[PDB]
Amino acid sequence: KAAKKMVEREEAVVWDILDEVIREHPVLLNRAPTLHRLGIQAFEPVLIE
Amino acid sequence: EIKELLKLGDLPTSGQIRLYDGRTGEQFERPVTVGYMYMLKLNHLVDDKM
Amino acid sequence: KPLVGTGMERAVAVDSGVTAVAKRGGVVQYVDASRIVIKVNEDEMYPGEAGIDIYNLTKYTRSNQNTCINQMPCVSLGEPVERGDVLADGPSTDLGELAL
Amino acid sequence: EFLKPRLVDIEQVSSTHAKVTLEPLERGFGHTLGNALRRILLSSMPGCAVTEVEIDGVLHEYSTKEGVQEDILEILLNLKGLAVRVQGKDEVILTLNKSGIGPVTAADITHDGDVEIVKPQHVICHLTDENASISMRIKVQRGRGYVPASTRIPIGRLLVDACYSPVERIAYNVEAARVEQRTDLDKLVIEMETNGTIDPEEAIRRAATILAEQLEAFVDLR
Amino acid sequence: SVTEFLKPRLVDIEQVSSTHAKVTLEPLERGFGHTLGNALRRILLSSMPGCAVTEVEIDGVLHEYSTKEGVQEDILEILLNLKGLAVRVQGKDEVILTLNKSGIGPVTAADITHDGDVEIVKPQHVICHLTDENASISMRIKVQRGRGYVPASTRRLLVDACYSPVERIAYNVEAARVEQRTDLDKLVIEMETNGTIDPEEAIRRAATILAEQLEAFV
Amino acid sequence: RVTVQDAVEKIGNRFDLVLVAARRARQMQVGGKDPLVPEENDKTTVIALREIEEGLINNQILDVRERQEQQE
Amino acid sequence: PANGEPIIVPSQDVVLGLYYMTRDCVNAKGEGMVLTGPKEAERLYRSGL
Repeated sequence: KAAKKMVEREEAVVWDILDEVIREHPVLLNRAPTLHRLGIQAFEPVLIE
Repeated sequence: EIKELLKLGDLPTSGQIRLYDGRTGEQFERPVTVGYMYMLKLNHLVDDKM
Repeated sequence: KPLVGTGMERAVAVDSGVTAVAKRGGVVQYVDASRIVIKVNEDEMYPGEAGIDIYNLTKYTRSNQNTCINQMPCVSLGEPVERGDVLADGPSTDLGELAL
Repeated sequence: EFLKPRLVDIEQVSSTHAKVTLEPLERGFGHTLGNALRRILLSSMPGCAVTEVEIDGVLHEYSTKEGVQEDILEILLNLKGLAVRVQGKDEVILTLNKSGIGPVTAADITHDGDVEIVKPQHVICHLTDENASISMRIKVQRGRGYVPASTRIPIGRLLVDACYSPVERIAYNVEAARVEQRTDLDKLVIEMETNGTIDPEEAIRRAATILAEQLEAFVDLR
Repeated sequence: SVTEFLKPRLVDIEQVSSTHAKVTLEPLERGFGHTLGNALRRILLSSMPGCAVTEVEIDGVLHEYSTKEGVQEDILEILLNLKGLAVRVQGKDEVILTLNKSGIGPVTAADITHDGDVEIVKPQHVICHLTDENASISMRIKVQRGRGYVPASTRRLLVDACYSPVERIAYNVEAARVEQRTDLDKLVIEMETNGTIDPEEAIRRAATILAEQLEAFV
Repeated sequence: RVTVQDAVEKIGNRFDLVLVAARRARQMQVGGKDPLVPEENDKTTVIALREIEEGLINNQILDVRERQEQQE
Repeated sequence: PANGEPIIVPSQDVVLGLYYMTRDCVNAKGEGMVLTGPKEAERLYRSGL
């Protein structure tokens, strides 16, 4: 719950933890009409406003 | 008639004016087209979707 | 006021009903964001039941897609107005022209 | 061996916008300094703009005070358009009060010494009744760039978008100078549009200072 | 908070063996990256004091389109090779050297006359090739101090003087973050010299030039 | 790591690569068996893939290590 | 997976930029000279000379 209140407060510490977890941790970017196997591709996230 | 209206103004007849890049600060070759287009906002806001 | 229009802006703005089009020509006695008061010409007004005209402009209220629908006065205080003319510019309108 | 440009001339062609001349410059330096100064000026300058308007007879920023012809949000936008100057304070609270039919502009605003208004004729709202008074307290503070309302976040204290910028249109041109026993001398003419809150000489001085401080790390590179 | 600007300090200098530098600066305020990169690039390209090859003349040739026996390259090719030649010269504005030699094999920059004050930064560099027993190469080269690039038409054979020491300079701007700071630009100066002066002294020289150009303001 | 094609060059199957990488990463993540190669503030996945690239990991070293662990 | 054609084929804006970058005109600034390498070609173009 302390971490919950931390993330809700948007404490600056949380962003560093986010950069740690996102460091190299692919995520799948998929479109709506998934026709061929390329319709889902992994990507390294890069946090952006 | 569009060229005539431009002629009444002080703007190039062709409608193309040279533009200078914001970052480098030097000219763009091949003058580009700039005018006033009427643009809407459509009811698909990102924060409604995200 | 879209620069490149097709001259149909008048009809859509006036007939869409958003703009509080006048009903009897007159002079804008009292103007305000809330209401507009019109002194109808004596010739244009009936002999009996003389009275004057009042429009209560609709303020910020929910539109059916949650967008804002509102009106603003577009006539200065103490000015003539022609019968059947725009007085308040509905949303996406100005001077009785469709400006989306 | 290069000779630096001096602030040879300042030509106040108009109350709001002016032209400054920089001379002498060598080949290439013209567009260089022109682009640098343009970017610095448009980007980061000191400015004074309204930040918090409070109206007494108002509960929220979407109502309509009786007697004023325009909606309250339009009043907020007009105030955002107001231009003001201060010298010795990072913030100030002005006061406006007016009743009776007629336009109400920035002229009737309280005129505290350090507080200076550059465009008195600029309209703020209109009043449509003999007895209908608008009374507002305007908190104006310094700043830089752009700071929207929702970011930096009483019930009556309305918030408006910050517009800390004294320059709206900057242009430059490099052209030939006099003979001066040496050709290829470039004079840089910078035409600057300013609402009237910053002196062009001060603006160029501050821009040069900012660029120098940014470069000072480059000179002191590790 | 009217003038407090985030003074950056370089986060890294990825330097390669001799003359390739990748200098990284951050954080820079919104947009300052582009202006700084542009100013540094323009200063390093256009206006930079230096000394290079101005003109060359050959004893046995009086035309650009000709050749000498025993040289498998062409006088245009030796001109091109001399263009890339790099030299450092003292405050003396000009000096004339020569390639007077009679031998078999490549003509290296080490073979050029030492000629006291002048200094060759790439002796291993090869100017031309000689193979015949009696083929002797003799020419007069003039090196002069200048502060830019002078093509041939702007003006014995002519040599366009690449006075400036930067060969390739490119910069990039990428978003950088500092806690909740919205979007702060990070500058990457990827730059290359000719070896006469190391990258960092060149960057410092350009910065000093621009600062002195700004000293007149404050 | 831009891509893992070199790991496939080392282990052409392209599938046992995933299994061995996951086994090594799971063993070194929960506890014990510290990575044998320097890290770059990366997660166990990346370092396991790098170790597979370096060649010290294969389909036999994990088995022999398990056998020696079993023997003790 | 459908065929051996690359799928990362540059699409519309990259291609126009590249094509405009490599297209000969009869004459322009710098026409008819000799360059020691690509580096000074970049130096010449970006300098505007």
